[PDB]
Amino acid sequence: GLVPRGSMESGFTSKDTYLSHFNPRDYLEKYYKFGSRHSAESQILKHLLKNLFKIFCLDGVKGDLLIDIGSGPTIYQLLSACESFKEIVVTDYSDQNLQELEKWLKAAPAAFDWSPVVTYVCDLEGNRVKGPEKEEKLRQAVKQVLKCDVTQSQPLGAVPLPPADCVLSTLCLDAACPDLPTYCRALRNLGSLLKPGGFLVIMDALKSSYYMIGEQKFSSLPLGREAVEAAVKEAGYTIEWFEVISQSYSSTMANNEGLFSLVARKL
Ligand SMILES: NC(=O)c1cccc(C#CCN(CC[C@H](N)C(=O)O)C[C@H]2C[C@@H](n3ccc4c(Cl)ncnc43)[C@H](O)[C@@H]2O)c1
Repeated sequence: GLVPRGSMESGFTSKDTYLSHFNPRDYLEKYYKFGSRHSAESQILKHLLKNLFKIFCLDGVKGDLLIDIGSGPTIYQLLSACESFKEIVVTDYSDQNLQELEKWLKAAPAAFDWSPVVTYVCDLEGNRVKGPEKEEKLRQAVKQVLKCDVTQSQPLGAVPLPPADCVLSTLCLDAACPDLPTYCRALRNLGSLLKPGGFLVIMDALKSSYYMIGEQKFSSLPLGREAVEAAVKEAGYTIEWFEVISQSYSSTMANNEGLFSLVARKL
C-alpha cells in the first residue's frame, strides 16, 4: 500500500478500483457502527443525520422522485428523505455496494445492522413512529437500484426516469471526481436528471485528499468551500444555503478539514 488504490498511473483512484477492491461491509463497520463513545465518526454521522432531518423534514424539501447518487452501501442518508419523497432511486458505481444495500432492503438476516442509526433518526423526528415502521417506510420508498457514473453525460445510462424533484449525494463526489473540471462536469451531468427548480443536496468532506478503510486508502479531491460554491454555481444551480462544520474524521480514516452541506436549486 504505497499509494491510494488504483492511483498509480493517474495519481487518483480510478472508477474501477471500486468494483473489485472497495469492501462495502468493511466500510460499513468502520464508518457506520455508530457507537456511544462520541468518536469522530459517530459525531460526524450525528451531524449528517441532523442536517438531513432539517433539510427533508423542517425545510420541507419534498417531491415525487429523489435520486440518491453514490449511495455506496449506506441507507442513513435516506431515512429522513423517505418522509418527504414518494419514490427513492438509489445509485452507485459499485455493484458490490448495491448488493450490500440490497441485503438490507430485502431485510436479509445477514444485512448490516442500521438500528442504532434508525433509532437516532426516529428520535430526531419526535418518535412519531417506531424503528420497524420507519424501516418499512424506507424499504417501500426505494423503487429502483441502479448503476450510476457521474463522469458520464447520462449518469444513469439509458435507464428511463422522469425528471427528479431532488438529487442527493453524500460523501460521493469528492471520491468520484479526480479533478476540478470533472467535478464541475459531474454537477452539470447530475442536473440533467433534475427538473428546472429541482433540489441538489450535497454533503461531502472539505480539503480531503484520501480516506481509509482499514489498510486500504482511496483518493479524495481536496476541495475548499470557495471552489465548491463556484463549481455549483457554474454548473447551473443557485445555492439556497451552505454550511461548513470543522469537525473532522480521525486521521486513521480521513485527513479532511471538516465537512460541507448545501442545498441548491436547478435554474
Ligand atoms: N472524500 C472523503 O474524504 C471521505 C470521507 C468519508 C467517507 C468517504 C467515502 C466513501 C465511499 N463511498 C460511499 C459514500 C456514501 N454515500 C456515504 O455517505 O457513506 C463513495 C462512493 C462513490 C462512489 N463512486 C466512485 C466513483 C463513482 C462514479 Cl464515476 N459515479 C458515481 N459514484 C462513484 C463509490 O462506489 C462509493 O460507493 C469519503
